[PDB]
Amino acid sequence: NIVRKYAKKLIDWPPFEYMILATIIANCIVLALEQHLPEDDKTPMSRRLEKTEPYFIGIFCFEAGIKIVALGFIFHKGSYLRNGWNVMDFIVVLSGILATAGTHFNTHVDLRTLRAVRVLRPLKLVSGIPSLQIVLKSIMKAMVPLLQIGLLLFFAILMFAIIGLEFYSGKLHRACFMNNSGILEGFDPPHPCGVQGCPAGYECKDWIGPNDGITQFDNILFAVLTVFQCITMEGWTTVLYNTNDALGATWNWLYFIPLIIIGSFFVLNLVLGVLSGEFAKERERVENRRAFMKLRRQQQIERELNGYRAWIDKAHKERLLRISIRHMVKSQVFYWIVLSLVALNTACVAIVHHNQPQWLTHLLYYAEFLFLGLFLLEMSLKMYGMGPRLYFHSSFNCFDFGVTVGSIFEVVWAIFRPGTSFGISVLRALRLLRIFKITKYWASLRNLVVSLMSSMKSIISLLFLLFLFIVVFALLGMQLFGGRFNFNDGTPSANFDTFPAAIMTVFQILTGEDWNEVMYNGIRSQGGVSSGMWSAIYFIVLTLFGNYTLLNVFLAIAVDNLANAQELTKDEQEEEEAFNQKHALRHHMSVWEQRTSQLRKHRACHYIVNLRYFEMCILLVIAASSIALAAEDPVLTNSERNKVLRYFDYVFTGVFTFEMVIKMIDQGLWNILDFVVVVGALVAFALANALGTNKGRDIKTIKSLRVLRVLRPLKTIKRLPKLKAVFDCVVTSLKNVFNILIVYKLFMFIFAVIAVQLFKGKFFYCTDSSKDTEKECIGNYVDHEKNKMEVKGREWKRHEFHYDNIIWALLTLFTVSTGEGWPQVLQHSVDVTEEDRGPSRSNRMEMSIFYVVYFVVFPFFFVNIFVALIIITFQEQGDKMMEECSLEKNERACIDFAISAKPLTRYMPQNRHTFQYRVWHFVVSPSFEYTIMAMIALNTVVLMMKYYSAPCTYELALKYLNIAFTMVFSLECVLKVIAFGFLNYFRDTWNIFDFITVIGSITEIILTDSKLVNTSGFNMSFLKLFRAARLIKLLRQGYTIRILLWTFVQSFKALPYVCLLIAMLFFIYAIIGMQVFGNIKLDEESHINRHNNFRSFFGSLMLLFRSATGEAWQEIMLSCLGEKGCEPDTTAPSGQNENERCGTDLAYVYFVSFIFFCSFLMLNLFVAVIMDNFEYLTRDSSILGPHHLDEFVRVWAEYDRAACGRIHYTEMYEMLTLMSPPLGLGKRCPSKVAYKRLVLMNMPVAEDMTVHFTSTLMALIRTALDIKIAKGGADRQQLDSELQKETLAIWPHLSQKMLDLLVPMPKASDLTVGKIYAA
Ligand SMILES: CC(C)CCC[C@@H](C)[C@H]1CC[C@H]2[C@@H]3CC=C4C[C@@H](OC(=O)CCC(=O)O)CC[C@]4(C)[C@H]3CC[C@]12C
Ligand SMILES: CC(C)CCC[C@@H](C)[C@H]1CC[C@H]2[C@@H]3CC=C4C[C@@H](OC(=O)CCC(=O)O)CC[C@]4(C)[C@H]3CC[C@]12C
Ligand SMILES: CC(C)CCC[C@@H](C)[C@H]1CC[C@H]2[C@@H]3CC=C4C[C@@H](OC(=O)CCC(=O)O)CC[C@]4(C)[C@H]3CC[C@]12C
Ligand SMILES: CC(C)CCC[C@@H](C)[C@H]1CC[C@H]2[C@@H]3CC=C4C[C@@H](OC(=O)CCC(=O)O)CC[C@]4(C)[C@H]3CC[C@]12C
Ligand SMILES: CC(C)CCC[C@@H](C)[C@H]1CC[C@H]2[C@@H]3CC=C4C[C@@H](OC(=O)CCC(=O)O)CC[C@]4(C)[C@H]3CC[C@]12C
Ligand SMILES: CC(C)CCC[C@@H](C)[C@H]1CC[C@H]2[C@@H]3CC=C4C[C@@H](OC(=O)CCC(=O)O)CC[C@]4(C)[C@H]3CC[C@]12C
Ligand SMILES: CC(C)CCC[C@@H](C)[C@H]1CC[C@H]2[C@@H]3CC=C4C[C@@H](OC(=O)CCC(=O)O)CC[C@]4(C)[C@H]3CC[C@]12C
Ligand SMILES: CC(C)CCC[C@@H](C)[C@H]1CC[C@H]2[C@@H]3CC=C4C[C@@H](OC(=O)CCC(=O)O)CC[C@]4(C)[C@H]3CC[C@]12C
Ligand SMILES: CC(C)CCC[C@@H](C)[C@H]1CC[C@H]2[C@@H]3CC=C4C[C@@H](OC(=O)CCC(=O)O)CC[C@]4(C)[C@H]3CC[C@]12C
Ligand SMILES: CC1(C)O[C@@H]2[C@@H](CO[C@@]3(COS(N)(=O)=O)OC(C)(C)O[C@@H]23)O1
Ligand SMILES: CCCCCCCCCCCCCCCC
Ligand SMILES: CCCCCCCCCCCCCCCC
Ligand SMILES: CCCCCCCCCCCCCCCC
Ligand SMILES: [Ca+2]
Repeated sequence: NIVRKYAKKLIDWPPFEYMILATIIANCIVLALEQHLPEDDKTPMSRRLEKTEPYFIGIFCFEAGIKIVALGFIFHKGSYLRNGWNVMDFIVVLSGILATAGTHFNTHVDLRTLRAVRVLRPLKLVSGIPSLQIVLKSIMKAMVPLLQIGLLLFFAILMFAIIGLEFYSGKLHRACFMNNSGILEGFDPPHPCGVQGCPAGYECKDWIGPNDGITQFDNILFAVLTVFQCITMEGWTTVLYNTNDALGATWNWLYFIPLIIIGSFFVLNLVLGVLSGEFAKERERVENRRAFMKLRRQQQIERELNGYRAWIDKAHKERLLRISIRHMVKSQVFYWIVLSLVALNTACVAIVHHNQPQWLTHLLYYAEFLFLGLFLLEMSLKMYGMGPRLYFHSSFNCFDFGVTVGSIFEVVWAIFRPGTSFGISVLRALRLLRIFKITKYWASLRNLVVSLMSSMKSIISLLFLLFLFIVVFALLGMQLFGGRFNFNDGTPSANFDTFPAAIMTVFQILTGEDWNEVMYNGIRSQGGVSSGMWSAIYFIVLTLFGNYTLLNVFLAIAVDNLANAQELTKDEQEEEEAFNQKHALRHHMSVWEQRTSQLRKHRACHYIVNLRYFEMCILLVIAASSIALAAEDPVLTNSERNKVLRYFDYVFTGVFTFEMVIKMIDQGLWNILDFVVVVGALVAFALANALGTNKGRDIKTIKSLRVLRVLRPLKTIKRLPKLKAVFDCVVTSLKNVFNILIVYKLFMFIFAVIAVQLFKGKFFYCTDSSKDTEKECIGNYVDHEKNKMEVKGREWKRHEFHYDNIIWALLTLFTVSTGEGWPQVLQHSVDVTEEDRGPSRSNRMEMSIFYVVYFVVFPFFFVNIFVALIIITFQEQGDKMMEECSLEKNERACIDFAISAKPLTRYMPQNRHTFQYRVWHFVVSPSFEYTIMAMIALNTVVLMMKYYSAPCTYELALKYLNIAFTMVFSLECVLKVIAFGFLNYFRDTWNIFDFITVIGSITEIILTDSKLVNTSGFNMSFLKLFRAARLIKLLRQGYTIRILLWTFVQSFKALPYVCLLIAMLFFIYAIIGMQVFGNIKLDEESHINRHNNFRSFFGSLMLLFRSATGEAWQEIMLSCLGEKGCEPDTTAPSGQNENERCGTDLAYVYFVSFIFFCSFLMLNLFVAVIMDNFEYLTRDSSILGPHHLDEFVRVWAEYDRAACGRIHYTEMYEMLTLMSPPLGLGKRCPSKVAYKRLVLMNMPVAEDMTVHFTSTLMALIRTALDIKIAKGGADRQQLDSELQKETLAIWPHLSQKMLDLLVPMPKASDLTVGKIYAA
């Protein structure tokens, strides 16, 4: 079976690989055409197609046959299966052979599980095109570092699930149903019970869980799914509200806020940091520097070539008029005429709206033709007037020709199909980007476009892989859930029946927004909270490996193509401003640039205002005034508190004016903020004290000039010199991303204009689904669908987020960008028919293309462009210390913790008595520590084995297992105190943690039993935490999770003001919200509920956090708008029927801005952390950081136990000849290579020919990193003098005892431990 003379290996060749490539495309089309019907039903077309599967199976088994006979199978090394892709090729064809062997046995096996392998057939495209595999491998290569955030993530999910199991395990099963015996009612958002009982006339009956039983903490598997849902931030507030109802709203915020902060924000920070480190380390590989230099050289060629092409300045009608054309048609007044007339074109097509006055329709009708013809003329004048042959040589010239032909297309197609007019003539607004040519920002952007246009075969071949995996997951979802979504309510819009509706729900699940509800449908599809929950695993493996592989793809693209355009533009100013300006006669280098370059290298009276207690005693008043803002009651206008705080308002404005006046005295004429606040306070006080009446509706005047008070916290920014510095960092980041913010705004405007042309006037609907016009939608109608059959009135409405004016298009596209509620906008956009006609379900299903090209551009591409610009260009915060430690920088400087790490164990009993070497022995030499890690790994299981409604003995089984594990752990505790000593035990920061946990568990076991009455107004539940903290003991045996956590928490401790700006943002907006929307009448039908309201400071803080985490903020914005009801206020006799205006239309500004500020101020806090640890995140095995450097302590303590000496020299080559080679020799290099390393290390001697600890430490450090070392002689000592000067320059706190130790001064006369075996 090794028969040579194959003759089939020559058939694996040019043509029979381009036929397999076509059979696969045909097969993918066939799998696309299929439609899945609910119960054994089949469309005629699907029966038609089911008669092609044998053809494809035949061709694929033929491929297996020819490849197998022309190669080996397994035993041959280069055989068939030894390829990685051929094994899955073979599995797919195997299942093709098997699944078509059903009729023979009538499928008595009842597989229902083998044609689901067919969905892997699209991946055979990757197998057939290696140009796609070598992109896929690169992508999968960038995600290997992530498999420690995942373990960090799954730990957090587990740690918060255990806790959930303790606290909400069975407490979500009673709901408040209307008494109404027989027909129980309940709410539409069901209201749970607890000791918090039913409100008015409802009774507390049984209930399956919240989402038909799916969103509860019953098992551990139900808790690690609810908590995974909350971490993805989808519907985490519904869970928070359920547990608030079911238990009481006082402690639940402690579980769900740190679950979102730790699990959802901190994990984004880790993932961004890890990926950015990986991108810095991957841009410098040789095969990537090579392909970048190939781009920089070609940019040099073109840059000089255009300058040379400027030297072509040559000075009957073939030359008589065609000389003046090309003159004028390139003059600087012509560019400006064209660019000031395209700016009229894009203002003409941006004023179209719905119901535009009938004169505008005709005026703009003439305008399209006028401008189109004018651009035809001033395009031909470039083509017939300068030459078609050399016409396509400018990029935007090709682009303008394309837009002109497209506009001609649009005119014709509007003529022959009136209606849809998607109007590609706003694309000419792209020419406005040419305006940048007149600024200094042209290079930064032309280089970006050059770096994008070069790397386009690798962006397309990468979007194509995203598309293949979406197709595979769409077909898999069709298999699992195809036609099973026909519920008795009606099939949802997020189907899996047909292909265009499976693609657009896999797209939701990737963009991860409302994957919640799709998963609930896909669970009740296959059963319920029952046999059906095994399919919560398609929506987890697609909302994880999608929310993360799509930020590693779109961040790789945007960091690569933007670090390229930053290094391309650093080599213009480094030539045109540093080469010619010299030969024709650091320096603000960001953190990323530094790191990647390092990798590639491998009146008189008042002036006594100043009292040391004036600029610090006004700060206290600012703080007290800010806090007093928080305690206003928004609703009870004339309560006790509001009067007390009004007197405080007098006090505070008095202080602020008495200091503003003296400041203006000493300063004459950030302070404008002080001025505005004091002027507003004075004006409000004056015109409220004076009359208050006799001016039209001027209660709101004082109410609105008291919103200016919220600026009082802002006054601190100038006072605190470091808060001011962080604020300025935020502003300079905003200025960095401002040439791209404008390109973003321009592209978003173009999409908004297109969306207005496409959906204007079409977002209307009658409240009665049968009528579909404003003429018909009048009267009353019986509503059966509420299942109450009640007579309502027909109203003709718009949808709330429509696209009938460019302002409304911009707002409802911003809503799509933030992600919230875009599935509903897509649902409205497909169900669209004609102007002023009502919807028709899943009509015009192609308007979903607009909503994927949108996502590929704005939420995926530009947002990652912004993250990458802020990462790449981030300046070190404080660097004004002699050019940033000119000679010893991050890795050099920080590796000098040799001033530390002197100590060693010092824990051995050193008594050799009994217990001294008995217990402290037993403890060491694992036969005890392994057995105790086993008890940790089993106590982690008895915490996962809680569940609700257990049999009985299982419950006691758990109690006694807990007792046994607590007994073993308390034996841990008092078996190391007496083995390590009382003082030594409480000093390792993990022993005290274990002690706290064992004490907590012991007291829990005591308290839950008798001999202490469980009264005196105190609750014992929190002690369960001490039992669930034992799972943290699994983290101790980490050291790769622990290093990340320590590294990223340290850099949170070094930015105490970056997360004070976010607290101040939240404070300012919470106070504004309380003032403005504080007295909206709560309505459970709206989103100003009893849960979600601005009624209190902490309620508004929760509302703002809910919105920041992107949780239906759009509907809070809509339910805060004008004309809403109002609270009774129970303190006034007037304004009962009136002041039915207690909303406001500033909600749009209030929520569109916060979402832009909180999403920006968080980005900074992310980058400010990432760039803090950029040395850890770009650490490498080649390049030393402290990561390798602590191994030296281990090898020292074990192999030497020197204690400042006690080495002589044997320990040296007893050290270096074994341990890993970032420090030098290593095991495989005990040769003359080691000899020539040692001859570079030279350092003095001691009593027994010995040396010091840290002297050797610097010896290894400098001999590896090359930190100021010569080849010998007094040369190395003068270099050492330089090094000593540098060390004193960094650290003055080193005494000459320790300093001389670090600069051991090996004079030439004094022989070394290095020049002993050398000579
Ligand atoms: C220079 C370019 C890029 C921007 C120019 C701005 C316009 C595109 C914006 C500015 C304000 C907008 C207007 C703001 C308010 C309205 C009223 C509103 O129409 C109605 O009141 C409906 C009933 C009616 O037409 O009488 C929506 C269209 C319109 C004119 C908007 C159309 C688009 C306008 C003119
Ligand atoms: C949380 C505190 C310690 C932060 C620092 C600010 C405090 C020094 C002061 C500044 C203004 C003070 C407030 C000014 C006025 C009032 C009204 C005063 O009267 C009532 O509300 C009594 C109502 C009742 O009897 O129930 C109660 C304290 C309170 C809220 C004060 C609480 C303490 C505040 C916030
Ligand atoms: C400004 C930069 C980002 C250029 C990229 C934008 C355009 C290339 C995109 C924006 C939205 C897209 C459009 C949005 C949705 C549709 C509707 C879809 O259905 C139709 O309108 C045609 C059939 C019909 O409805 O009669 C056809 C593709 C089209 C025009 C899309 C084609 C590509 C468009 C114009
Ligand atoms: C019985 C199990 C299935 C219940 C749940 C606990 C597990 C997650 C246990 C099973 C065995 C345990 C492991 C047994 C031995 C080791 C080796 C050791 O791993 C190290 O990182 C060692 C130090 C190093 O080499 O850096 C200590 C942790 C670990 C992985 C243990 C971690 C916890 C594990 C994986
Ligand atoms: C890595 C390994 C060790 C996973 C850990 C296994 C156990 C710690 C977990 C995983 C599966 C869990 C089980 C999944 C489902 C069920 C069925 C369910 O029991 C019922 O019949 C409940 C009925 C009801 O609640 O009305 C809840 C307990 C139990 C056995 C769970 C108990 C805890 C189990 C065994
Ligand atoms: C070593 C630690 C970390 C885990 C040990 C797990 C198993 C060895 C044991 C411990 C408790 C046992 C459970 C204790 C009680 C019950 C209830 C029992 O059902 C009854 O109602 C009991 C009827 C009877 O026997 O009288 C069925 C077995 C079961 C689930 C046992 C199954 C086996 C379990 C899980
Ligand atoms: C019971 C199942 C369902 C989950 C149990 C909890 C896991 C999330 C925990 C238990 C043990 C933990 C592991 C214990 C030890 C290690 C080895 C450790 O690896 C290293 O640090 C590499 C060695 C080195 O470089 O020092 C860190 C990850 C890991 C797998 C830990 C990851 C998190 C684990 C798997
Ligand atoms: C559920 C998760 C998110 C919380 C777990 C707590 C961690 C944030 C903290 C708690 C205790 C910390 C540990 C406490 C002490 C040390 C020793 C310390 O060691 C070093 O400085 C480096 C090694 C050396 O040079 O000796 C810093 C890492 C480590 C393991 C810390 C790592 C980060 C830990 C695990
Ligand atoms: C990244 C972090 C460390 C920066 C600083 C914190 C901020 C992100 C802010 C914004 C959201 C704030 C939280 C928003 C919501 C709440 C609930 C709020 O709840 C209550 O006081 C009562 C219960 C209820 O909310 O109904 C208490 C403040 C708190 C935790 C806030 C604490 C401070 C937070 C986390
Ligand atoms: C680490 C980093 C930034 O991401 C990798 C890898 C090599 O370059 C990538 C970047 O994507 S692209 N098409 O803009 O070149 O291109 C591919 C080949 C897709 O892989 C990309 O660089
Ligand atoms: C040796 C190079 C190839 C590495 C092994 C094959 C990888 C590709 C096959 C598996 C792809 C994922 C299949 C599961 C569904 C997404
Ligand atoms: C030679 C062209 C000069 C262009 C100057 C402005 C460029 C602005 C950045 C363009 C980014 C395009 C991204 C489009 C969406 C994928
Ligand atoms: C990623 C690109 C594909 C996007 C798929 C969704 C749009 C599908 C457009 C064609 C819709 C045809 C509907 C036929 C009847 C269901
Ligand atoms: Ca959401």
